[PDB]
Amino acid sequence: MRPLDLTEKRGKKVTIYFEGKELEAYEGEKLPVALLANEIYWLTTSNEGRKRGAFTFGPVPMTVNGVKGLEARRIKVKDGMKIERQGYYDFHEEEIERVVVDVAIIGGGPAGIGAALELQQYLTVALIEERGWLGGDMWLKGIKQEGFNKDSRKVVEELVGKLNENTKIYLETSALGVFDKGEYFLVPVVRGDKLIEILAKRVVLATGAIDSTMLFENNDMPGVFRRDFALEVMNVWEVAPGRKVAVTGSKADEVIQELERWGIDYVHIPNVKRVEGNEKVERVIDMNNHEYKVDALIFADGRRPDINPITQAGGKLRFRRGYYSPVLDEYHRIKDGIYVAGSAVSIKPHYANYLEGKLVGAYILKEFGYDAQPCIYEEKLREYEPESLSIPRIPLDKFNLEDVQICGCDVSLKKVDEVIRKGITDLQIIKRLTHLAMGFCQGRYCLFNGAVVVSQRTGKKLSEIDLPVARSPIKNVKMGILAR
Amino acid sequence: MRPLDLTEKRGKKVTIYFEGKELEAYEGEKLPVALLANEIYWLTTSNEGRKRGAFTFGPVPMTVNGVKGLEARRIKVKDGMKIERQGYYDFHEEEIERVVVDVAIIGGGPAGIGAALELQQYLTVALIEERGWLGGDMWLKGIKQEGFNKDSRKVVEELVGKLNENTKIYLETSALGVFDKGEYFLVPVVRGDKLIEILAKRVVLATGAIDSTMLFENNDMPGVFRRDFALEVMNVWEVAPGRKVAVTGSKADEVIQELERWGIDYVHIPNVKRVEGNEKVERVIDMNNHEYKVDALIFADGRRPDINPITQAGGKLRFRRGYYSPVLDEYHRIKDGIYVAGSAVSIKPHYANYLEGKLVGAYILKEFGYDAQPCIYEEKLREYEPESLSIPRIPLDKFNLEDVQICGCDVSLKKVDEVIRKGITDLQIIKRLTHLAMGFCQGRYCLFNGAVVVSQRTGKKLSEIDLPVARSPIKNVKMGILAR
Amino acid sequence: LPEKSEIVVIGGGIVGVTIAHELAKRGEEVTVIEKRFIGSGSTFRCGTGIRQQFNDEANVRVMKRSVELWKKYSEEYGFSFKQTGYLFLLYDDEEVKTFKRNIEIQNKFGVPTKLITPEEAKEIVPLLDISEVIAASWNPTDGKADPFEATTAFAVKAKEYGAKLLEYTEVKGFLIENNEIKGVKTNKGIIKTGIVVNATNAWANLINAMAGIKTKIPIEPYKHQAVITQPIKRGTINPMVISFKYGHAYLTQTFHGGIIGGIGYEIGPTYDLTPTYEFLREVSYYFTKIIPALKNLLILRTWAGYYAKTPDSNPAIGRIEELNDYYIAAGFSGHGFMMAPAVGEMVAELITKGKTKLPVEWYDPYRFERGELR
Amino acid sequence: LPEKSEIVVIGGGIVGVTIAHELAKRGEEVTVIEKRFIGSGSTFRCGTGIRQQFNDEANVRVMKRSVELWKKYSEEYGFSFKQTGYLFLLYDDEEVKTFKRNIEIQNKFGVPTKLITPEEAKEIVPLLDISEVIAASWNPTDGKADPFEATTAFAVKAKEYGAKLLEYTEVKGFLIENNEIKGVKTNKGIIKTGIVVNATNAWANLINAMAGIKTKIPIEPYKHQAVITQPIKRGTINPMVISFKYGHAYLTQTFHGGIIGGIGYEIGPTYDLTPTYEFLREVSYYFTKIIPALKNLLILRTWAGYYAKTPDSNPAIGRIEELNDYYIAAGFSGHGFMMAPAVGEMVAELITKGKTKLPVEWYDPYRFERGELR
Ligand SMILES: Cc1cc2nc3c(=O)[nH]c(=O)nc-3n(C[C@H](O)[C@H](O)[C@H](O)COP(=O)(O)OP(=O)(O)OC[C@H]3O[C@@H](n4cnc5c(N)ncnc54)[C@H](O)[C@@H]3O)c2cc1C
Ligand SMILES: Cc1cc2nc3c(=O)[nH]c(=O)nc-3n(C[C@H](O)[C@H](O)[C@H](O)COP(=O)(O)OP(=O)(O)OC[C@H]3O[C@@H](n4cnc5c(N)ncnc54)[C@H](O)[C@@H]3O)c2cc1C
Ligand SMILES: Cc1cc2nc3c(=O)[nH]c(=O)nc-3n(C[C@H](O)[C@H](O)C(O)COP(=O)(O)O)c2cc1C
Ligand SMILES: Cc1cc2nc3c(=O)[nH]c(=O)nc-3n(C[C@H](O)[C@H](O)C(O)COP(=O)(O)O)c2cc1C
Ligand SMILES: Nc1ncnc2c1ncn2[C@@H]1O[C@H](COP(=O)(O)OP(=O)(O)OP(=O)(O)O)[C@@H](O)[C@H]1O
Ligand SMILES: Nc1ncnc2c1ncn2[C@@H]1O[C@H](COP(=O)(O)OP(=O)(O)OP(=O)(O)O)[C@@H](O)[C@H]1O
Ligand SMILES: [Cl-]
Ligand SMILES: [Cl-]
Ligand SMILES: [Fe+3]
Ligand SMILES: [Fe+3]
Repeated sequence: MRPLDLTEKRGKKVTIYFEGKELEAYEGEKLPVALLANEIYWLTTSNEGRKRGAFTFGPVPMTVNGVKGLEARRIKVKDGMKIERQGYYDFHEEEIERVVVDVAIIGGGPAGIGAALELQQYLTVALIEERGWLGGDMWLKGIKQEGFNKDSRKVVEELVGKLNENTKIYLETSALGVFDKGEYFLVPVVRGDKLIEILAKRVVLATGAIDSTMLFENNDMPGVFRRDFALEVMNVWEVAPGRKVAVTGSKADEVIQELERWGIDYVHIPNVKRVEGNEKVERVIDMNNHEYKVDALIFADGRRPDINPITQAGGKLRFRRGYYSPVLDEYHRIKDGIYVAGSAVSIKPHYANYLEGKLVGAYILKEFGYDAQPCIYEEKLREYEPESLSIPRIPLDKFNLEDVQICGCDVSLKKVDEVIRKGITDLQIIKRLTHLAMGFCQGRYCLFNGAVVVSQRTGKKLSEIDLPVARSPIKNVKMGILAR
Repeated sequence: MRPLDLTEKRGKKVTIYFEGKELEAYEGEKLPVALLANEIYWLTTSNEGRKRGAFTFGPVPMTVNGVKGLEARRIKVKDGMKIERQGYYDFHEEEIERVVVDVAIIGGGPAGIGAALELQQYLTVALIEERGWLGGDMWLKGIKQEGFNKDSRKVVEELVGKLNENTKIYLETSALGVFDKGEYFLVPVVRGDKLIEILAKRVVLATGAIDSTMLFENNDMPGVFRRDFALEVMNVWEVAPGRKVAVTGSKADEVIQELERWGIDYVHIPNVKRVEGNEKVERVIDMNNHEYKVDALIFADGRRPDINPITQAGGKLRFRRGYYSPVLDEYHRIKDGIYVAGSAVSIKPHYANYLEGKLVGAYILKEFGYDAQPCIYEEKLREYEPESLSIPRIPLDKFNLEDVQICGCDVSLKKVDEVIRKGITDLQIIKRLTHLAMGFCQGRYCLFNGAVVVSQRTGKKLSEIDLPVARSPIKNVKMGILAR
Repeated sequence: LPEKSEIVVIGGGIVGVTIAHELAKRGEEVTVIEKRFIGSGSTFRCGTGIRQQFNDEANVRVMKRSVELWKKYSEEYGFSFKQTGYLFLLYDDEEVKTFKRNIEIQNKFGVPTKLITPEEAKEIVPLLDISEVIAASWNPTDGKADPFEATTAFAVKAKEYGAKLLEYTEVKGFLIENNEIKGVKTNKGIIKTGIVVNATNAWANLINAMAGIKTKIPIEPYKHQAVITQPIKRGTINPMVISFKYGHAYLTQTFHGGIIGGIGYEIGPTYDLTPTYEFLREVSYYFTKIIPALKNLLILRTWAGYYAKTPDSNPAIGRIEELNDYYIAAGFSGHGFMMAPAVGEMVAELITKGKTKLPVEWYDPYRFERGELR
Repeated sequence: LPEKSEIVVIGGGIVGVTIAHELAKRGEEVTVIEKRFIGSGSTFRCGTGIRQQFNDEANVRVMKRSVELWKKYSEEYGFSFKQTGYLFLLYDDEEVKTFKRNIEIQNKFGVPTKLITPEEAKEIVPLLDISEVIAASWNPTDGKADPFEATTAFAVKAKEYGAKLLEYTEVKGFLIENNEIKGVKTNKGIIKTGIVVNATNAWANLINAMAGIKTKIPIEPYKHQAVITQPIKRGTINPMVISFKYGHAYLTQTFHGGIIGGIGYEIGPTYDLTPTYEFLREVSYYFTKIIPALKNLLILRTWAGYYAKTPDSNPAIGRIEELNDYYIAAGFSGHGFMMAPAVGEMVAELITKGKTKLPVEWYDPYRFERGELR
């Protein structure tokens, strides 16, 4: 057992080296998780000298066997592996498959599975998921779940269990976007390092929501965990974020329930001002200047639909219930032939998103001439009012602005605030002046916040501040993979 | 200047006596406010021995010149006045007007005024308000307001300014409910001690929202101020809640902005566990057991539509956006001939509620054959998404339950929790077993909380826990006033 | 949900549960079927009973007995029944003569009511305006109890003694073979039984209809109303005070401190609840005539409930002969709460022995078609 | 919003503002009218300029001059213009002969370009794959600058010098009296003026249409595209590297560290932006042929913008004679950012003196109807 193991691992034991030090890991574990288990948090430094971990926004470039600039999260641990830290900008110096399919479902959470289950009654589908497992956010929980009155992870197993050979599953697979060729849609997809082109008649974006990022002082430092990452390490791998854990944000109960299940000690800090520490977090300070000693901070401030795949697919947005949503016709369509389902549509219980996927799959099944009954899913859905999110009042005056990070790359809240103060309110321009939303997330974890700041400094309402649209490759792909 | 005066009062000086002590007050001031100015908070004791003030839920019975059981809030201060404390249940032992009118508007906030302004173009209306001033909640603010880009209280003056002789205003007037006689509606009304019967063809409920009550330990003790009361004493009268003030709840900024305007020092406690003190508050303790020394606590946790007048008028309810609302047809009607407008309908900016009142007045104007254009108000309204409210997770396990008060009368959270624990989930029964919602508020400040507790202990969703309806006199009336 | 039961009582109000209660402690197996919760319905909207001052032998004997059972079960199950008396205020020789006559019959059968003096009436209830009261009818062994408290108590004991009490369970029909009852059809399946008791007073007709009873048993729901004031010092108004002259007003103080009451004001055969402005005005006028201090008291709420009225204001309690093992105990016309313990006893004995100690035949189900009103 | 202005420049991109800038520092009164924000449009989507390696006298002289103005204004206003060179990679004798010939003409007019060696090309840009490059055209005084940074800079100076820059202000029509311009009609009122300059390149036709210009000045918007990679060590790729053989690829590193670039891949006359999968594939193929290390680099985003193309890839810059005081500076066909400082100078002189130092007549608006393509 390593110090942060929640279980004794029974996988094949393996040995790796971090900065020369000999560490034990298990086969199949991903680099940052093996290092966490061994109490190692600080994995890289940004170009302007900011220490960083793997469990919040931003990329983790690491030298993995003399090969510079590999992404830590993507790398499985391997016996004899030589791992080292490096600069942010340090790079290394040194057979297309075509598959035709009826629908192409992007995203493998409850919505995606839902759609696939409905669809494979008669059609051939691609279920595309970049994640390596086929649950959704649901596979991150293991707490009993409403709707299917049954344990979160047990439901996923049941559902995956029910998939046909009519469903081609694509794990560890990144969709690069959707391209309408009139007669079909092209969804180019990357798995391992092969490019696969999926030509489909229909598409469904079952694309999910992403966790909102909280603005407080060293919010990027090692040992801060965004909700999803904390749940992943605890529930998927079985590793604690730390020995004693601070928890914050408006959905902190979801996290606390997991902590309690695993018996991980914690404090609940409703309003975080700052985190401090040399390599990692060791104190958090609240808005009343109270300090708490802890090894990690976990924040959970609500999920918001990931709008990138929507807007690259050519969909339009609406602001409602504290977040941006897809504008849909009466059939959950973004545009003719592209359906949207799940937490991509709105925030609501897993079961609801599951139904919406079935709903969306049923419409296309009806399109195809099969006798489906989308409305039974429709009427089940209405039983679930979509959730709201409070819009954050960022106490700008009360923060030391250069310490609070807005995006992954450079980009402090101060830089953004500065340009707004000089009159610029158009996010298009803000994007260019500061590098907000130009980093390796494409604004996923910062655009909305940038908007909130403009809105706050301006008085201009959020339902009027329109968002820069997502462009060509919605996910990072390198570049060799795309020739010839 | 008395110690808690925010201004030097230039009204006619007067002198009163509290428990024998000689105090200075000004003419027109209401009893509890004069006593606050003179740093006196504890005004009564409940039947089970709980000390109480005037600025949260519950009645304030006081002996006012040897006459026992008069209500403090209703009594204007008068020269030579002899005021004393008394038991809760201590009582004293010792020409109907008929007015016919086209509409009868109940409630004199922006919605009511809005309706009246629209209506008096051609119709005769009664504007009924129990409050003594004709603003709404708006008259409690004096901060610049969106919509009419202009100071809150300046807008009210402008609007009242514009009222015809076609509008009979009834200040300090309590409507007892609405009674459909088919050919007209009867709205019996009490002013001073005369009963007035208003017979109207149409009615509009412009009835308002009420501030939610927060559940924490001594939430009823003297020196706790509900949002509306704190704003009233500060902005209407010009008296501070205390020299140094704790502020809590999710709408705490509204309050902080007023505090800052008046230069009243304060602390912001996001999560209150307890308040303590002998006669008054002197410390608040948070969920992490931090103490703060203060003279008062102000809580502002959101307003919710007052549903009483709605359900006594025979309207039905819907749960949405964290609160119960009236079910309306496509014309803002609860029932044929009864319109609903303002924060009675939903939570939204003052200006929106103003428009809704105009909207509602326009429909009835159209009903009457006049050429009105309700839709221009309609389309203006859509520019305003109605606000949500978070549903409170009451940390029941973390509270000492017998100290946290749910309703005005007896009724601790413990009493309610007990009966729920013994299997009872029907609020009808809870109402009867504990005396929840049987006190002199009729559940206004506790029914919803009672529901939240059931829901929390049960798992049963709030959109399924139906609410005991409001009955005969929606406001307290005594009893002599109703003979012959 | 049981599937067979020796006896099925329909309705779980004071009457229904009180009957089950007797049957169960007598060793019999009973299940009550209530469509909402135990004690919803009139029992939930009820005043505070309980009186022996009636005007005919049967009712006086039944209530004398009933009060004995209130004393017994009150302390035996710990549910609280204060014997604070009932006080009928009288204002003229007309009334005095009539009550002199009522008291006389009360006395014969062991209900020791006294005709009393205005000043005596004012000792009890000091706040009574005595100026036009010329005598009062007083009995110190009448009292008041909380109908909900008392029903729930009898309920948990009935269960303890082995009764099944079924709550969100509505009767919809009957399986009737020949003239044998075979089953009671519900919204949750059928229960096999040969003996059923209809205790649904306001709804009695509905149950009678489902049973195919062809005997005219006229029981109509009428809207009666009540008021509650703000709480007041304990023991300010102890007995139930009645004033026939001032609009059949009744008022007393609750255990909470309330002062509860209503008046005669009846609204024609309806199932409608929902209070009325006219009642609000009238009750205020009547109460403040009878005790003037009430003028300074806040009214908090008003509500409504059913009287299940018969043409002679007496219930129908008996065996219906043409359906095999059908009984009725319904139509208590405003005073069925106070009777309940005794009717429980009577119905049990009917089921159980075929006859009763008390004069149950006064409440003959057949009296109405026979033309014999009491 | 002014109501009279001596000169009105339509369009506030690099060209529009750069023209205003010259006019204003020359003492003239200018207001620019931009329908969105200063520097939106192609300037906002633009690569990083700036080149003197053209194939004819006029363009070479204009760009030589232009580069002098880039040096001057760059340091004088503090906006940053790195002279890292332009590098044309050559692969065959065909190309070598042609460039030998281009360089020759470049040299005559004071642009000291050298034909260079593969290994020399690889010293500059160490990551260049040199295996099939046989020579390269190199000029060390070509460079790159941020079009947005540079436009905003010229913008604030133009204002400082007294120019009015109107932002959310669209031109919709013209008040034309005889053949006199009298006013420019907008979405926010009319502005009186006698002299207008059309600098809206992709939109030039629209403005020409509103003006009633009957001369054929064919300028079509075409969709060109660009890619940006993840940031990389500073100074990894310094000059703009061009490869005609590999799909008219151009790539260089941004000041942020990006490596930006595009290819020839043109999409027929359209106003559509929105990138395409086919461009994504092609750029990846071409870039990785030219510098192989790019294979390991993440692509972050792709975008599109307009080339405002003419039939001979040269702008139309001149006075239109039949409308009184109408000028055009539009149709820069992909290299209008680099030209801007010089065209500013030229247009100013036209307005101001009636003729220009530089050979502005090469860009004759009338050449197309006359049949004279360059
Ligand atoms: C305002 C008011 C004041 C009163 N004050 C007094 C008083 O002071 N003293 C006094 O003695 N009496 C009083 N009464 C009358 C007293 O409430 C009734 O006499 C008494 O409640 C009758 O009890 P019950 O069980 O017969 O009727 P209920 O309490 O109505 O019980 C009948 C039950 O049968 C159920 N039911 C109906 N249909 C079905 C079905 N199909 N299936 C299953 N269940 C069904 C109903 O749900 C109901 O709960 C008062 C009544 C009112 C309205
Ligand atoms: C991908 C790409 C890369 C490029 N790379 C380079 C490069 O490396 N070097 C180089 O020199 N050039 C490059 N270019 C071309 C360069 O962007 C253009 O030549 C240059 O921006 C032209 O500037 P402009 O001011 O004439 O046009 P614009 O920048 O488009 O300005 C015209 C303005 O007129 C405005 N307008 C239009 N209609 C109206 C109206 N009715 N009223 C008011 N305003 C109106 C528009 O809003 C617009 O802002 C590149 C272009 C693209 C697309
Ligand atoms: C010089 C230049 C540099 C750019 N750098 C980046 C970058 O570093 N990251 C990024 O995501 N986009 C970058 N872009 C693309 C911008 O997002 C660009 O303005 C754009 O995408 C146009 O907006 P649209 O895609 O919404 O139409 C750059 C564009 C230019 C012209
Ligand atoms: C014995 C008794 C006491 C009551 N006491 C009170 C009371 O103190 N306060 C109150 O508001 N209502 C009181 N009520 C009225 C209840 O709210 C009653 O159950 C009722 O209003 C019926 O429900 P409804 O009005 O929703 O139909 C009392 C009712 C009864 C029968
Ligand atoms: N471009 C993409 N390529 C492949 N997978 C993607 C892409 N974008 C998003 N996804 C995946 O889509 C999945 C979204 O599932 P998620 O569980 O978040 O939402 P859901 O299925 O609507 O239901 P719920 O949100 O309730 O779990 C995630 O697993 C995410 O990795
Ligand atoms: N029964 C009643 N009799 C007389 N007045 C009443 C009665 N019930 C509510 N009111 C009054 O109605 C008014 C409601 O106005 P309020 O300002 O709360 O809402 P609004 O006019 O919809 O707009 P806003 O909520 O934005 O101010 C209050 O002044 C309240 O005192
Ligand atoms: Cl009855
Ligand atoms: Cl161009
Ligand atoms: Fe980013
Ligand atoms: Fe209450």
